[PDB]
Amino acid sequence: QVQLVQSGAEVKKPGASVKVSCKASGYTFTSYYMHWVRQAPGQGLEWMGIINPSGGSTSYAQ
Amino acid sequence: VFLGFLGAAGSTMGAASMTLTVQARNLLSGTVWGIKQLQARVLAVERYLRDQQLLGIWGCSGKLICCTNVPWNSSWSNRNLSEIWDNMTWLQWDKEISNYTQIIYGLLEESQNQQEKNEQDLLALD
Amino acid sequence: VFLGFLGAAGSTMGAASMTLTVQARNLLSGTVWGIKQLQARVLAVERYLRDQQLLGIWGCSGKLICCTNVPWNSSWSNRNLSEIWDNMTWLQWDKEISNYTQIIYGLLEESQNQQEKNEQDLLALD
Amino acid sequence: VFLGFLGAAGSTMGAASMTLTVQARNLLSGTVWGIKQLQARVLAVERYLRDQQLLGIWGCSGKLICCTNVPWNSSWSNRNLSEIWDNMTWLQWDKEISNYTQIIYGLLEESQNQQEKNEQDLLALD
Amino acid sequence: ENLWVTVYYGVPVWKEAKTTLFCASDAKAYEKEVHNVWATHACVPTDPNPQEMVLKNVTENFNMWKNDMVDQMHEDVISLWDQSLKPCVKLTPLCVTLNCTNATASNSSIIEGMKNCSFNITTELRDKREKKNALFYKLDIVQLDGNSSQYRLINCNTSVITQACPKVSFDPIPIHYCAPAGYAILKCNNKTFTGTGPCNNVSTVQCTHGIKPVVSTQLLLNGSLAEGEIIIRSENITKNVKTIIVHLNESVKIECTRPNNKTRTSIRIGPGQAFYATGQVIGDIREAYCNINESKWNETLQRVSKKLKEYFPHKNITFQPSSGGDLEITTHSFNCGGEFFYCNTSSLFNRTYMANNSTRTITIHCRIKQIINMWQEVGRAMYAPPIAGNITCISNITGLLLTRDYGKNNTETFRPGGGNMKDNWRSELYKYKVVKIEPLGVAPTRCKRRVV
Amino acid sequence: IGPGQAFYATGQVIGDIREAYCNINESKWNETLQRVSKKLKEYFPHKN
Amino acid sequence: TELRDKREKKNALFYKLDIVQLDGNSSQYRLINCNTSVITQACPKVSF
Repeated sequence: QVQLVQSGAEVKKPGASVKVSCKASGYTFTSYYMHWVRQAPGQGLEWMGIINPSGGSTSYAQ
Repeated sequence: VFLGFLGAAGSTMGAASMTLTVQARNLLSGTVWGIKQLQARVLAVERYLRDQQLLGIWGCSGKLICCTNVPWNSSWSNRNLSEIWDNMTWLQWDKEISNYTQIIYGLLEESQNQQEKNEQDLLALD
Repeated sequence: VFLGFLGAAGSTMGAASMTLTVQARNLLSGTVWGIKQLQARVLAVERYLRDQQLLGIWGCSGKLICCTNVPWNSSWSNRNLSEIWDNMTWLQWDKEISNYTQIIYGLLEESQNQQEKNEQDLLALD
Repeated sequence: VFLGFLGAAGSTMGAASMTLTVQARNLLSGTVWGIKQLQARVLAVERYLRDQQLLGIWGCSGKLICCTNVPWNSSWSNRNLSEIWDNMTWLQWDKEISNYTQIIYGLLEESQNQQEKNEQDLLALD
Repeated sequence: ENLWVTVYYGVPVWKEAKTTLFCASDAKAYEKEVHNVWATHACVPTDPNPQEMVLKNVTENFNMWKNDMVDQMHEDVISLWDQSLKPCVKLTPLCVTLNCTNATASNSSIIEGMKNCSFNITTELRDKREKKNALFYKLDIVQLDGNSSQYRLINCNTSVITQACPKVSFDPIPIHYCAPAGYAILKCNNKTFTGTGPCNNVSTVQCTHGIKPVVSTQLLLNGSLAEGEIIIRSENITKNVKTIIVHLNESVKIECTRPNNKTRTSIRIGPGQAFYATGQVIGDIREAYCNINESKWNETLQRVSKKLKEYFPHKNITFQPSSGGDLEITTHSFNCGGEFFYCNTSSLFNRTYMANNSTRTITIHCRIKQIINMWQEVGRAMYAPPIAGNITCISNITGLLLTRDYGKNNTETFRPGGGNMKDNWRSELYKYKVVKIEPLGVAPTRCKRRVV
Repeated sequence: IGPGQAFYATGQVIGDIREAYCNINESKWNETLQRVSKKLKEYFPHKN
Repeated sequence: TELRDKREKKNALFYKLDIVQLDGNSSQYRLINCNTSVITQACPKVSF
């Protein structure tokens, strides 16, 4: 019963900030790492970063 | 072939002895309620050892089938068994001789002790 | 000398059999978490008895080294062993013949049952 | 007759050996405090098996009385025992020879291993 | 020729297996009649004798990343910490609205939230209450989500906070492990062993040496030292790894202190219950700190870099300070004197290296905390009474827990990591494997059995 | 209630009201009981 | 709740078979078993 749930978002003006999130279950939250990735229509895939929910620290692509 | 227990069971003695190694071996295979799992396992072990020790006391520790020198008599059960040995079979037999097990075991102990004394005297005279 | 376990271990079979009595004897030497101490001790006892019973089933209950009448053959492992018996040694041997233990044990049971029948007929004819 | 334990006890060795089967058999007969009942039962079983295994190591697994080939000597206790065997008796004997049990057992192991090797060579030459 | 089956019992053969290991302890008892220590470690058979047997011609594989005993060390540590609070007073009656003005604070480190924090407590007869106050350290006090004059204990609206009994204060006790009959523990006598592959010097023991249940992040302290040079242990599948373990062959002494002097006070709760908190503080104010020798710190890191580049044999090495997270993962955490310290180590890892003793003391600044959400669990917070007077503490530094990150260029970037308590225990249990013995087996022989 | 404790209870009810109920097929209910009666009378082999 | 110091007026829906009139004014009610026994709730995780 592993599931991930995401909320939607609006269109922002340039210079603005956005907050997005993801809820997950079916596995202990603090027992694994989570990744965020990005892709735009017509483009390939990029990796953005990793967060360790156990603690914790982060690491990001430059 | 795993026959579990009591596979034969309905057979003649003939015939039934063919599986003595099956029942002999399947006998050793074994939150606070778990205390009972340990108690059950301890009981299985203690019961096994008591029977194994008794065969040793009678001189039959190494065998499933053992022949001794206590004579059979008519003060016990009364069957000629020329056919009945191979037609009765085991449950009925124990019921027929149920009043003598406490007697026969006593004879088996006496016979083995006498033989042990005889062996010691014969070796001493070597 | 207390050699504990697995003292030799790196030796040839020669040679390694010299300590069978060491490993045979060191094997019996054994707040709610204490329930595990009892469970571990029960497991050590049950495992010991299962192996001891099996040697009895095969007719070797009294010995660390026991010779029987099941012939060796080439459908099993394939080594002449004129040198290799004393150059291999035990871990490698079990790996080489790891696919036959479930076969050999079956032969040992059959051989012992046949011998027991032969003994009973010979005594009956006395 | 249930003599329990230590029935004789005050007797000569003669004489005392007559009840070896009594003490051998009465030895296997066995809210959170109940954990101790299981611990006590486990200890009784482990101690029994250790002694039974040792008799096996010395070649006496099937007997209450067993004769072997380690010679008696004077570096141990010093009694002629022509009368004293049947006049001492057991408690006093163990005290008199209390400093040698750790020595004698070592001799018993060596003797049995030599005999096992001799048997294997004789069978190999068959 | 004419071979027959013979059976042997007592063959020195073994297999890897999962089992239960038991603790063993030292000769000296705790002697406080404490169920989580005296009845848990002091009543355990003591002084097992590690009469190691070395085996000629034995080769065995030792995997220190994956084994069946690190997890047991983890469970034993958790069990003790849960049991230690079993008989101790809960602080539920204390989770009341606090009125802490800090009107009498004499320092910026105090006035943030510590002095005369008051409350209304009902005691001892249920019928009457009194106004009491005490000193609490600021990291454990939070503003009530209302008027700024009102305060709450940091964890009391979500979990239970309990205090500790003086008798259960727990310092390290080395725990030795022993195998049950039928099992044996093998050691790998290889001074250059990195945690994987075969060892050609195998020996067995009846017990391991003792390992202390010490918990820290970033730095490994009080442990054994490497026999040769610094050994860096890592995984060898992908380079995307979680932990790099650096084991030093020389210790670095670290001296820490809490220079002020505290008065202990006590607020009664009831019939055998009292709350411990800080009273008058003596007498001037100095921050907690730790001292490190400069030449040893720099030499040690240069040597670590020299070995670290073996795993990354290309461009240079850059170290960086903590990037974020809660305090246990960003500071150096330890419990000297019974109080918990959170030292700022960000000044210590700003060095760069490139291809081609008691002097100039390096000092760092430390903070302390009382309510600890321990590494072992959530929902059950532990409090801690203040220790009266000052605190002094000396320990030895034996290793580092490092992780990796992205650099701004083509060089490698490393920084301190931690929180995985298993990586502390895995740094000492790397030498042991447990196997089972299976003494029965068969072989051919020139022997037949007589029928007669 | 407190630090890890809460009481669960009903809030707003949607949206019209119907009673709880259960549905049984008629012919099966009647056939089954007729067959039970046929066997039940074996223990009571007399009147209806 | 949650700090011992303050209380609030709350309400909820309960089914009628579990609510009894207080043996006093008819406007006052009590939980059906709470004057004689302990009533506990169940954890979602132990629904069986």
